[PDB]
Amino acid sequence: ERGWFDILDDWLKRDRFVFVGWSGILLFPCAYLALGGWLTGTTFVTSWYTHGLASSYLEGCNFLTVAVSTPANSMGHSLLLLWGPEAQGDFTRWCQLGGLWTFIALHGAFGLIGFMLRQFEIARLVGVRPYNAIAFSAPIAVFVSVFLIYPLGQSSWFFAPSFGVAAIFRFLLFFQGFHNWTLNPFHMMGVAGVLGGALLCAIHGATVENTLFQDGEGASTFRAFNPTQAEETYSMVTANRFWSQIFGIAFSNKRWLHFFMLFVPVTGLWMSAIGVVGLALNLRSYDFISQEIRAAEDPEFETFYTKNLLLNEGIRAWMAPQDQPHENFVFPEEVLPRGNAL
Amino acid sequence: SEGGRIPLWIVATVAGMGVIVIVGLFFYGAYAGLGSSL
Amino acid sequence: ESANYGYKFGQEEETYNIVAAHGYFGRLIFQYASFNNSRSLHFFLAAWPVVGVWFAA
Amino acid sequence: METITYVFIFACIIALFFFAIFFREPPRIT
Amino acid sequence: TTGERPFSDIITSVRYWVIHSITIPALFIAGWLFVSTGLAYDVFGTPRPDSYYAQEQRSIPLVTDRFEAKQQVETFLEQLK
Amino acid sequence: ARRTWLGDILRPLNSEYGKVAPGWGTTPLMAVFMGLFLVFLLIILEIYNSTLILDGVNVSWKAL
Amino acid sequence: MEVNQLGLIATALFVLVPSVFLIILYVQTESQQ
Amino acid sequence: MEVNQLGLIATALFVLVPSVFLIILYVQTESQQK
Amino acid sequence: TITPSLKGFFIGLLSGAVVLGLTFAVLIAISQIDKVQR
Amino acid sequence: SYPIFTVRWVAVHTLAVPTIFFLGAIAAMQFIQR
Amino acid sequence: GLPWYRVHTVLINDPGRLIAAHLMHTALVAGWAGSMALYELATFDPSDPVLNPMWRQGMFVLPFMARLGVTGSWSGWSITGETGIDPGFWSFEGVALAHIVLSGLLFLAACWHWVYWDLELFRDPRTGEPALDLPKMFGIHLFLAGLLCFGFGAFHLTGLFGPGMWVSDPYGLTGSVQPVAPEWGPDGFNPYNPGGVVAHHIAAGIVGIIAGLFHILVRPPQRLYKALRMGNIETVLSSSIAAVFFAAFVVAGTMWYGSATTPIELFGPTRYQWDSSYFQQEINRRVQASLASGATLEEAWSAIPEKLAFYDYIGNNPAKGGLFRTGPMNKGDGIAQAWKGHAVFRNKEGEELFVRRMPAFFESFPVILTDKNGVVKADIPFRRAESKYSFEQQGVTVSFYGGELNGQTFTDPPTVKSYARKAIFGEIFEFDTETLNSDGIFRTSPRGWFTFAHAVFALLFFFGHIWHGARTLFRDVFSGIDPELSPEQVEWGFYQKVGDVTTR
Amino acid sequence: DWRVLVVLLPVLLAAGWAVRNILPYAVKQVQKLL
Amino acid sequence: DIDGIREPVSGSLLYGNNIITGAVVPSSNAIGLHFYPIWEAASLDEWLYNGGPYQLI
Amino acid sequence: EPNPNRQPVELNRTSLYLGLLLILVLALLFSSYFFN
Ligand code: CLA
Ligand code: CLA
Ligand code: CLA
Ligand SMILES: CC(C)=CCC/C(C)=C/CC/C(C)=C/CC/C(C)=C/CC/C(C)=C/CC/C(C)=C/CC/C(C)=C/CC/C(C)=C/CC/C(C)=C/CC1=CC(=O)C(C)=C(C)C1=O
Ligand SMILES: CCCCCCCCCCCCCCCC(=O)OC[C@H](COP(=O)(O)OC[C@@H](O)CO)OC(=O)CCCCCCCCCCCCCCC
Ligand SMILES: CC1=C(/C=C/C(C)=C/C=C/C(C)=C/C=C/C=C(C)/C=C/C=C(C)/C=C/C2=C(C)CCCC2(C)C)C(C)(C)CCC1
Ligand SMILES: CC1=C(/C=C/C(C)=C/C=C/C(C)=C/C=C/C=C(C)/C=C/C=C(C)/C=C/C2=C(C)CCCC2(C)C)C(C)(C)CCC1
Ligand SMILES: CCCCCCCCCCCCO[C@@H]1O[C@H](CO)[C@@H](O[C@H]2O[C@H](CO)[C@@H](O)[C@H](O)[C@H]2O)[C@H](O)[C@H]1O
Ligand SMILES: CCCCCCCS[C@@H]1O[C@H](CO)[C@@H](O)[C@H](O)[C@H]1O
Ligand SMILES: [Ca+2]
Ligand SMILES: [Fe+2]
Ligand SMILES: [Mg+2]
Repeated sequence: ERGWFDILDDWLKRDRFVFVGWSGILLFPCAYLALGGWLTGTTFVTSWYTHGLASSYLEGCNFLTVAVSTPANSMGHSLLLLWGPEAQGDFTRWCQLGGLWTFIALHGAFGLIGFMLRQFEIARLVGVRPYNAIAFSAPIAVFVSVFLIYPLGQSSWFFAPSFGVAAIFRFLLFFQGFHNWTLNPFHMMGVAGVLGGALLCAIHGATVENTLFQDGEGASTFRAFNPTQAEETYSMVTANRFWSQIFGIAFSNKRWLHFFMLFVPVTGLWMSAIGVVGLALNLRSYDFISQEIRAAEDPEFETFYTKNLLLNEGIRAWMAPQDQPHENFVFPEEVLPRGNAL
Repeated sequence: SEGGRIPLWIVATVAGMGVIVIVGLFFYGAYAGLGSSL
Repeated sequence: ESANYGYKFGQEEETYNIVAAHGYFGRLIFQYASFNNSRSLHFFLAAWPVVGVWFAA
Repeated sequence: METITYVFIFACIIALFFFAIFFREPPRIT
Repeated sequence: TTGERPFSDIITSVRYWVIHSITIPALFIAGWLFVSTGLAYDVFGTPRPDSYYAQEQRSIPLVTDRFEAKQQVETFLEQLK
Repeated sequence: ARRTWLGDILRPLNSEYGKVAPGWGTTPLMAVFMGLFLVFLLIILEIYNSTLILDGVNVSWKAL
Repeated sequence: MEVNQLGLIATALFVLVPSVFLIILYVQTESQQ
Repeated sequence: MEVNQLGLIATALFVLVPSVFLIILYVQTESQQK
Repeated sequence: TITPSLKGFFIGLLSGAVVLGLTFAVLIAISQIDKVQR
Repeated sequence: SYPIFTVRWVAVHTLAVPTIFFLGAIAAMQFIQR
Repeated sequence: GLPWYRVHTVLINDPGRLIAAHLMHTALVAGWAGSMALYELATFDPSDPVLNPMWRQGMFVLPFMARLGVTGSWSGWSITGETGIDPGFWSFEGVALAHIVLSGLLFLAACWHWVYWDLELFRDPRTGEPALDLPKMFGIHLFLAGLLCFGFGAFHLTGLFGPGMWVSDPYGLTGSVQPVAPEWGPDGFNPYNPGGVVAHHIAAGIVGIIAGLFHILVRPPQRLYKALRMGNIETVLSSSIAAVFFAAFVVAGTMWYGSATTPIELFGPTRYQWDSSYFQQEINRRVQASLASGATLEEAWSAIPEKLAFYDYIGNNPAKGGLFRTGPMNKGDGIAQAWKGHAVFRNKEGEELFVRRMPAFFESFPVILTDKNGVVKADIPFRRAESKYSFEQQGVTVSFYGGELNGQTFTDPPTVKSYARKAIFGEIFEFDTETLNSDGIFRTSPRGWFTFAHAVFALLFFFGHIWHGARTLFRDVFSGIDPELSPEQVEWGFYQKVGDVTTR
Repeated sequence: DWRVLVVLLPVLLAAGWAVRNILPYAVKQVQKLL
Repeated sequence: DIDGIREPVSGSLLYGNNIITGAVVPSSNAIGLHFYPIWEAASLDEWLYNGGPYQLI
Repeated sequence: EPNPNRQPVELNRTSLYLGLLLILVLALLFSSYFFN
């Protein structure tokens, strides 16, 4: 049977400069639209009616302060389809209501699905094991938990991260002040995975480059390697002795070593994702009850834990009126928490 | 027509200088008009 | 059995096929975004986090 | 109670370091 | 190789540069005019420097209803005199 | 293997391992039901979301 | 300090049950030929 | 009832520690060849 | 009753059918013109 | 010898064409005064 | 030998011992439900369904028994407050006991199937190899699922032969188990219409019967069989896990937003009812209707049911807890005893003032009082030296209407500030904090815990689907790639179509 | 709206100028693939 | 007394810290950048009050 | 009637050390939150 399906399959899987595949039907429009929405919004679109903020190059923002901001809190979790009941097909209103944010987030989610299908598709055609796709589950867990589950647990899309540099920084600080997110053991595991992964990246790369075999005569050692050679280009035996004597332990199995490099950052990102699912519900690691009972009763008891909560209380009181304009917070000067003099 | 006429190093040099021109214009704008704080 | 027993400490021959990896990863993006020289690939792995952390410091 | 727990766990880790370094499986070339 | 013409071949060819010495500046100028005619403001609904606030108000025209949001913006836009 | 009264009764039900229909079989019909199911999920999603609003369908506790 | 007192047995079983699992598997591997 | 709270962990370790010792010894006996 | 949003729902359905339809139409066409050699 | 209109040609221009238009729009913004 | 993370693969080709393992898992899950129900019955206080309902007590499986009609105990009480009832055998205790007995029967069955693993039924009659005809098994199991689905909706929920399900008014005041008729019109797809729940199970069950018959009688197309590896049991694991995490996300969402199957009297209020002052608006409407009908302020508020006031309190908001604040909500703010009544604040001019309520985002919140127009008129200052709005300067007093403080007025600043601090939480209640040694810090309800566990499990099971899907489609390279992989298959140009050697 | 024509006109003249310079080879590429 | 204002901060396990809240606390702001070895203190009790251990570590 | 699907299980010494380190470190991390 060589019908139209098989002929289409032939054309999608041609060896061209940019491979396409069946997955490309999903991947390329969604990725291109998510990127184009972000460039269109950060260049031309305001956040005046949703946030009270300028947020485009047109308005005078720079690369650090442009964003595609989230919709107004009054939109709830509306899909904000262009043809939906809020914008009613009006492209200009849709931009002013925050429709580009759901546009980017949803096309981005489906584009990420498409990229992982592409990793599966190409791996099956070339005949490799699909571990690259498996590792990519970690960026997807992060994107889905932070950009979709988290606002879905909260009151509206407004509290999702906005798509911009400084807007993401605001997201970090909001998470410290309101959620005490540095205290969360699921974030801690995420930190260990990301920093541990950076560590492994550097130490593996440096170790290889400094246990090279002399396989050529030039002082530039890059030329002395051939992709089809059968021999290892560096000495695992010398690498093993160096690290055993420097650090006490060393890798001896090169397959274990490279599985471990996959395992560590991937597991870290997955752990951070679980913690953010908790924060969707305000299920925080905010306090240690034993510390609060002692400190309530003993005004001489002070730890770095109690010092940081005072900082969180400052963040909340000082940023909430501007950061949550729909709430209409009016905090007179006299109620604002402040230390001496400052 | 046939690829090869214009040497690549001149292509690279002209394209590079256009990049510098357009990025310098953006930094100029940080101090004038909108977004300049003035 | 664990695939890790398929590598033996000190063996002379490489334990994976870099040409297959490059053929997969070159098609994922495009051919020239992929390394086929293990030495320069590993130099890149060393350089990127080290330079970034120098800037952080 | 809780102080004893924290220090006990810590002390086990330092013991584990000792055996992992000095009583490791020896790497053997072939 | 995958059969397409090499990029270094194309971008050093006179014919490429005959074509793109026109198409590139023409797009650039189209983008400039999109802003300079003021069309960008009206397509996307972005305030001009004189239309964030009315002359004496200092409150944001914040959207507060879901299904009448479109009409709320239009009302805010009238009140700009 | 061990035969049992109940296994003999159930034997026909585990006897066609590997038996397929030629070619594409009923795949196009399956595709039609999948498409209908996708529109169905979209309808109930957007009702819950208040993106699709229907007469007499009040998406609220106030519907008891 | 008024800590949760179940914290002690919770920590103790958290260490002991998976650690014991690993020790059983390891020792019976050594005892094989 | 106002029982001693340490009775729980005392009883749990009393059961678990010598039980685990026996299980270790048994399982490594079974896996010795033949 | 056809509410405005139910009308909007049908417009969304038709638009997506048109987009998917043209996409596969063009793709099937091109695959028939530029076949692989076996 | 080579074709002119390939998939690669389309992918290049779906990115390159809007990029240049946007650079011209942003260049103009540098002369807007309040 | 096998690595520790693969020990269970010995069942892949052993259907009898697979059934045994699946029987043992089922025995464990049933035994958990029985033992969880007994624990909850030993700790549940039935004596106050108004201010101490099950969801204040950390009850997790009790609401699930009540949802489908189990409401009474053999000791004579019911969760709706009745005494002297006879629930028959299907009390909370009878349900727990039945699950315990089922657990033990399934344990014995698991032993039989483990020992007698080599049954002729599991062998292919042509080859004698172990083999399961998964496409036909699917139609048999789907057919049984359709019958069960249909009978659940047609007989249990309608009350035709069964008790029905829990239903209530929009404010969660008068819930009970009632027979429910199906809703066949478009409102049947309204999540808050219990009638749609009945219609769904009748209709989907019929569809499941029909589709089950189809999958019993029609073999899979050769093209789908090869593409989905329908001879490989691991393909069923991969798609089953996908269906399961789909379902888990849905039950997490409907628990968090609310629906006819997650009533507030069983799981507590939703966070969104606090965000939109859902209960506060109903309270105010009833007080208007009384004031309009000539009653005094004290009669209007005293007519508000305590159960309705208790819903208008942030301590019952499931978005106020913490991950390691364990136990029932009663362990936090205490066991609620009585509505204190509605606090009305006035300044020295006699203007009524209103306390700004705490949004769920804030662990703490300042105390700020406005007039009807949202103008700040009083607050509790942090820096005193330039205070202008202090309660002392503004002559703030508080009067109570309804509840136990009905008719009283307080004027001393310390007492007035005390009640204003409580008023940021909504209605004000008296709590017993001694019985459980409550610590005064908010915990989440079973609605919050259910949602968290199931969103987390749904996300993890997504990884399971990816992993087992990958093992199904790449079984041939699980141990490594072909040692004789030709460089030409992976270098560019040699083949026109990637991975197709016939297109050199 | 005249600004729409002012903006598209530089793009439209660019499309027709590249078509002049490429149509001999474009027709030749389409002919070869037939 | 990290900030030199006679307001001591508790950092150790035996004084009410767990693993997450505990610290060795920086030396006092009254010392600034002055070198503070054990032998510059009148006693160990003084050295500990002023955060001597931080410098040594 | 011996079942043919049985297989020996292994945990090598390095895996024991890695496993024990993971469990001890997880305990050291989570214990503070258990005591609260
Ligand atoms: C090809 C991949 C792809 C995918 C997966 C998506 C996905 C999406 N788009 Mg995007 N989009 C795409 C390409 C894609 N788009 C392209 C190429 C363009 C340029 C035109 C756009 C421009 C665009 C805009 C302007 C918007 C979206 C929006 C969306 C979202 C809502 C879509 C929807 O409800 O349609 C529903 C339609 C279908 C599911 C089609 C299925 C048809 C069925 C299967 C067949 C049966 C139909 C039948 C024949 C018709 C009966 C009709 C009759 C009863 C009247 C969704 C995330 C919306 C959004 O982002 O909201 C913020 C939105 O406003 N898209
Ligand atoms: C869906 C599962 C589920 C849910 C939602 C509930 C919900 C509830 N339970 Mg129940 N329970 C369950 C299953 C569940 N239970 C099971 C399986 C058991 C048997 C153990 C119990 C036994 C039980 C008892 C004995 C009690 C409850 C109680 C409660 C209530 C308080 C919960 C609480 O404080 O948790 C606190 C939650 C946490 C502290 C979260 C733990 C986070 C874990 C430890 C993180 C682990 C991380 C891991 C190590 C990292 C791995 C990393 C690695 C992969 C690299 C709440 C209504 C209490 C109650 O009020 O009864 C009236 C009560 O006394 N439950
Ligand atoms: C219906 C669910 C289901 C079933 C019948 C299976 C079955 C299997 N899995 Mg899959 N898997 C699942 C879901 C399932 N899995 C999910 C949700 C995930 C993502 C977390 C995975 C991720 C996964 C991986 C990465 C691997 C498997 C592997 C396997 C195979 C060997 C497992 C083994 O020996 O573990 C032995 C496990 C132990 C001896 C101890 C595990 C202890 C855990 C971590 C903590 C304790 C859990 C607790 C007791 C129960 C919690 C219940 C929970 C639902 C609340 C077996 C075919 C393996 C395989 O493919 O082999 C070739 C393999 O590598 N699975
Ligand atoms: C209406 C519509 C659109 C319909 C479409 C339907 C359809 C059929 C479309 C097809 C037609 C088509 C193609 C349209 C195109 C549209 C279009 C242009 C879409 C574009 C979408 C888009 C721009 C996506 C952007 C994606 C993106 C940003 C990619 C970035 C890639 C990037 C930055 C890569 C650099 C990173 C890099 C080099 C990393 C290497 C470092 C690293 C450690 C490697 C490790 C490593 C490497 C090895 O190398 C080997 C060896 C080994 C050992 C090894 O360790
Ligand atoms: C030349 C300028 C380099 C400045 C920074 C240093 C980068 C290289 C050091 C990384 C250390 C990693 C650990 C050792 C890893 C290790 O062992 O390296 C080994 C690797 C190969 O060594 P060879 O012996 O083959 O060659 C080096 C000499 O021996 C001369 O041949 O060294 C190099 O490649 C040197 C490259 C110099 C040229 C690099 C220029 C990079 C500049 C790029 C611009 C960055 C700007 C970013 C702005 C955001
Ligand atoms: C949204 C939307 C859409 C779409 C659109 C699109 C698709 C767009 C695209 C767009 C685009 C696509 C754009 C682009 C742009 C670009 C740019 C703007 C760039 C710039 C650059 C630069 C500036 C650079 C810089 C640099 C760097 C970065 C580094 C190197 C050096 C230098 C300095 C050069 C539609 C219609 C569908 C619908 C509606 C909505
Ligand atoms: C034999 C017999 C019997 C008996 C039976 C019985 C007695 C049973 C019981 C059973 C039971 C009594 C069971 C139980 C079970 C349980 C379970 C199965 C559990 C599990 C758990 C879990 C799994 C958990 C987990 C966790 C933790 C711990 C922490 C947090 C997180 C989580 C949740 C994960 C009778 C007489 C009937 C008759 C016949 C014979
Ligand atoms: C409270 C927490 C406790 C957690 C409980 C943990 C239970 C784990 C049980 C592990 C059991 C391992 O099971 C054990 O496997 C080994 C091999 O691996 C089997 O051993 C078998 O293979 C070996 C290997 O050559 C042969 O030499 C041997 O003669 C044969 O019997 C044992 O017969 C069985 O006892
Ligand atoms: C100054 C103390 C008395 C003034 C009234 C205080 C607010 S009311 C008070 O709040 C307590 C929680 O803080 C509850 O436990 C208690 O039941 C309730 O009476
Ligand atoms: Ca001016
Ligand atoms: Fe490497
Ligand atoms: Mg400027």
